[PDB]
Order: sequence, then structure tokens, then C-alpha cells
Amino acid sequence: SGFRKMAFPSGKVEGCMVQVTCGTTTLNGLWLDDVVYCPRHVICTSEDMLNPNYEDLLIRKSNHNFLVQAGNVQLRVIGHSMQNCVLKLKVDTANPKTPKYKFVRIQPGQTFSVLACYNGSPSGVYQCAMRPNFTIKGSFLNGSCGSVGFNIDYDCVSFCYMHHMELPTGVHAGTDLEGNFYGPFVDRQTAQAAGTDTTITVNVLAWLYAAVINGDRWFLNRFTTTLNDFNLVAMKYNYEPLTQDHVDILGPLSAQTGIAVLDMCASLKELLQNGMNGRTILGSALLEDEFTPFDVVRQC
Amino acid sequence: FRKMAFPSGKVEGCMVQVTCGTTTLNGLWLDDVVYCPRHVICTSEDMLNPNYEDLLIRKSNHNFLVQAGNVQLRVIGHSMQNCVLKLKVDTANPKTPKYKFVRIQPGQTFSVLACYNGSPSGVYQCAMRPNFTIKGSFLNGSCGSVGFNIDYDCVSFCYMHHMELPTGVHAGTDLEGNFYGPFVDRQTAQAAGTDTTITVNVLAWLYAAVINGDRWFLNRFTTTLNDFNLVAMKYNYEPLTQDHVDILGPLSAQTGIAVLDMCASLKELLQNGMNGRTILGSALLEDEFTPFDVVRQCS
Ligand SMILES: *[C@@H](O)[C@H](C[C@@H]1CCNC1=O)NC(=O)[C@H](CC(C)C)NC(=O)OC[C@@H]1C[C@@H]2CCC[C@@H](C2)C1
Ligand SMILES: *[C@@H](O)[C@H](C[C@@H]1CCNC1=O)NC(=O)[C@H](CC(C)C)NC(=O)OC[C@H]1C[C@@H]2CCC[C@@H](C2)C1
Repeated sequence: SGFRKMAFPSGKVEGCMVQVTCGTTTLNGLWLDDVVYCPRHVICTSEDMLNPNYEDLLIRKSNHNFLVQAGNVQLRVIGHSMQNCVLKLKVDTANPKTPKYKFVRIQPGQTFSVLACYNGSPSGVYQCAMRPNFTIKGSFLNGSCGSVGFNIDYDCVSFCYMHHMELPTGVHAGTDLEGNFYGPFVDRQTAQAAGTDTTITVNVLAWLYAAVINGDRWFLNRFTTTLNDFNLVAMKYNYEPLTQDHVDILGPLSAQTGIAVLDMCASLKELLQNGMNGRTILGSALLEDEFTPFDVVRQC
Repeated sequence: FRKMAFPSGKVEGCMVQVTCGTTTLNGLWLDDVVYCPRHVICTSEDMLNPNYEDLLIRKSNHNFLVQAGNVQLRVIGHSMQNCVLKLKVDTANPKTPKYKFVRIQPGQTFSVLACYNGSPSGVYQCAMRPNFTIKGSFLNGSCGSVGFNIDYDCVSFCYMHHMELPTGVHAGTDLEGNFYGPFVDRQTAQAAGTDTTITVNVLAWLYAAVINGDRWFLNRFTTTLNDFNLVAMKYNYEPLTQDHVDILGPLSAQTGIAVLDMCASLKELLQNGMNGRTILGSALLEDEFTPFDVVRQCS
């Protein structure tokens, strides 16, 4: 039947991407109705990036300092304001391609699609998880800021992420569409470390169920565990504890496969203690934790 | 390195549904033609052993229901080309992108827009395996979903989905209806040949490791292409073609490591193993990133 890391179709979001330039900085913006959202650090020069007093820098800007381009057309900025780390540019034109949309803040362990853009042009789409330490393992290069992450329920696009920066370890950080960072990060040009990351246990279990659904069971065993004994071992290996809500969420996969959640926990416990002995699961040598139970259900 | 798909919007704007009787699948609407798998004309029982020419002679334009969403597109002509149906419709698709039809080589990657009832569900990156199957994610009603690459503004369609095999992998055609590999669109048991590792992509991956400063595996030797190919096949790796050497050209230039020197380095990895080390944080050599994929993500 198959299993691959699958993103939402990106077309509704592609119709909203524009280019925003201020000075010699260019990045992407999100054009909804008559407003363009983008990272506020577009207004910084080098002499500012190290400790930017954004309110003081922004009040010195005029509408005409912002060049917004949608393809071949320049949009006229008729006003601007700031919400946390996101700049909101009012334009004199409504985007006819505006989808039904909402702004959401996602929880660590939840997943979303990223539309990576450069110079206002979409380049790639891929699936990410909000890490427990509020980083994301993205593929973002110079010029990618303002790229957004999203989910689609029915015809509605829920925007949950806007891209701002890369950390020294190569992972990425950003904000929701209200401009609040995920995690303890700051939009200044400094080397920032994240909290210790952990593995998203409920997502690992969903992926093991996916592997069973696709006909692989080598990692199963005849044992079981209590929830607390599992969580003790999980935490020792820097895995997130599994809550009873997580257990409930795994119900449909448990029902579909006939493998009790706590039996799958006993399987994962053996994998954590014994490793994979060179084997692979669904093509992977590592336990994958960026598929949620909902993701697996939908795709299988 | 992520599996990264192309943005799907230009292809979403071309997806429709095609129904015959109660059999429904997806079609691709470009200008005033809709392309879809020919088995839309089969009942489920026909699919066990179809005579497509006989089935088609019994069909008329007015037996085909083509819908963009819930909006009917009237069919004004039909023809069969290999395993695809071409349905001429009375409306040119205003969202038609610049496009081309290409037949890809094994090892090449592409994005798949998985569709159901003409509605996109998700997009993901696939590699065409050397045995001409893809490790896709397809459910009932997914036939007619297409695979594609995007070059500048031009969509190059390369795959249309038709079949699942007993092993769970997937088989399909190019947009001229010619199957990849030795498969037929008949609901019968068909086996794919034993799969092999995509050497050109493993080499691309080693170049990617070098670009990122991970280069312990570079050795001082080189090899001929023929000697490498003969050794590689003993480890169930694909032989390299001249086209493979050529598409590694840019990464070879970027790193200053000749293709055949990297081949010698890979040969040593095959013959001596990893010796407990890793490459790009992995003991497994990755074979589903092409040289183009490596460039898209590094530069
Ligand atoms: C978007 O403007 C940009 C995107 C970064 C660049 C590389 N990968 C990304 O995701 N954001 C920034 O550059 C950001 C601006 C500050 C928050 C004001 N800082 C940042 O990301 O610093 C790290 C990069 C890492 C990389 C290697 C060294 C030099 C550059 C590029 C700084
Ligand atoms: C689109 O019409 C479907 C999509 C399939 C179904 C589920 N996953 C998919 O990828 N295509 C088919 O149903 C084709 C139609 C015929 C080629 C005309 N048939 C098919 O995929 O059959 C699968 C088959 C494989 C084994 C061998 C014989 C019986 C079963 C086991 C089922």
C-alpha cells in the first residue's frame, strides 16, 4: 500500500507568496487579502542585526521603503505595523487567490508542511515536525525567510509557522503568524543553542504501526509493559513520556492491526535497549518520529 | 537531507476526475485534452482479463463523465494511445502550465501528487527503482495521479499511476501510455525483477557528504568505469551509464573529485564496509537523492 513522508498540496499557499525587499535584504512574504506578512528582520542592516531595537528601527521607515513584488507586478504599500516578530504591510490590492485560512499555534510533536520559497518563488514542499525543543529540522537556505508552514483541513489552510533563522547546529527556528517564536529564540544575529531535544514517542509508535500495516513485524515481541514502566525507560533514552491521551490517539492503529498500544510500547522498549541489529524499518536505520498518528491513519 | 517535493500547484490546477459507469479515477487536463489510464473503461470484472480494443469500440463520447470538481467537462472525442486514454474536451484548461511529456530513467526522482476523485491529497518525492517500480503510497481510486518535475516554469510530466504489485510497490506509465518496465494493465499477478541499489544516487550522496565536510572515505585510488561496474554488480549495485557520469559532472566540478575517484572510494566502502563509521550521520548509504536533488538542497 505504501508509506512515504507526505506533505499537503501546496497550491493554495503558492498563490500567496510574494517578494519583500527593504534596503539590500530580500525575503518572502505571505499575501492574504490586502495584507502581506513577513519577518521583521527585513528592516535590519548589518549595523542593527546584533541588538536591533525593532520599534525604534520601524518607526523610521516609510511605506515606500518596502518593495513588494507579486511576480511582474509591484504592490503599493499603504501602511505598515508590527505584531511581535512579524511585519504586516498593508497593500492597495487584494489577493484574489487568498484561500480560506486561519492562524494557529501548533504543539511540539505536531507536524506541518513547509513551502520553501526564495525571492517570492516557491521551490519545494516537505513535511516537518515541531520538535519538543521547538526547533524544526528544515531545509532552509539564505533567502528562505518568510516561508511558511501549514496544514489543510477540508479547503481551509491553517498557517502555523513562518521561517526566521538557522541555528549553529543546522536546525531552524521561527514564529507563528502572530510573530511569537516557537522556543527561546530571538531574531538577532547571534549564535543560539536550543534546549536538549527529545524524540516524539507517540510519533515513533505511530510509525511502528505504519510499518506493521505495510507488512513488516520483525520488531514485535511477545511482551507487554505498563505505561509507567515504559515511560521510565523512554525518559532514560531521552524519549518523551507517553500520556493517556497519546494512548487514546493510537486507538485506531491499535484496532486496525490488533496490536495493543502497550504491546507496541514493549516492542519499542526492546528496540531502545537492543538497537536494530543492522535491520531497518520502512527503509530507515533510525526510529522515525515525524509522523503523527493522524498522518499515518490518513495515508494508510 | 529531506525528501523534498516540487510545489504542486501547477499540477493541482490540471487534475480532474474521469468516470465510466461507476469506475472513477483521476485524469490530467492540459489544453483541451484529458489524459487518464485506459482501464477506466473496465468494470472490476473486466480488469481480470480485459480486451481494451473491444471494450473501447463499445464506448462513445457520451459514456465518459469528466469533472473538474463537480463541474462537468463535455467530451467531444476519444482515442487510445498505448495504456492511456486521450479525451478531447470542449474547454481548454485556463490553468494549463507550460509542460512537456518526458520518459525518465531508472534512478531519477519525481514528485507525485496523490489524488482521489480529482482532488489532491498529498505530494511526495519518489524514485524510479532500477526494476521500474516506485515505492509509492497509493490507495484505491489513486490511478491517474501523476508524477512530475518542474524546470523553471515548465512542468515535465513523467509518470501516471496504474497498478500495485503483490510486493506492495507500484507500477505505471509515462504520459504516452507506455509502461515503465515489463508490466501490463491487467489485474493479474506480476512480479518485479529483483531490485538493486541506485549507484549514481549513492555517489551523489557521497558528493553531498564531501560538500558538507564529511570526507573520511575519500581514498587515493581511482578505477576504470568498467572495473567499477563489474565490482558494483556483485554487491547488487547498478552499473553506471555514461549519462550517470555526465549528471555527476556538476558535483565533481564543485568538489574537484573526479567521478572515477569517487567510484574508487565507493568500491572500497563496498569491499571493506563502513568499519563502524557514518556518512552524513548514517551507516546506510542513501540511494534516492539524485545529483539534481543534492544541488537543490545544498545551493
Ligand atoms: C532569512 O532571512 C535567513 C534564513 C537563514 C539563512 C541560512 N539558513 C537560514 O535558515 N535568516 C537569517 O539569516 C537570520 C537573521 C537574524 C535572525 C536577524 N540569522 C541566521 O539564520 O543566522 C545563521 C546563518 C547560517 C548560515 C551560515 C553562516 C552565515 C549565514 C548563513 C548565517
Ligand atoms: C487505480 O485504478 C488502482 C490503484 C491501486 C489499487 C490500490 N493501490 C493501487 O495502487 N489500480 C488498480 O486497481 C489495478 C487495475 C488493473 C491494472 C486494470 N489493479 C491492481 O492494482 O491490482 C492489485 C493486485 C496485486 C496482486 C495480484 C492480483 C490481485 C491482488 C494482489 C491485487
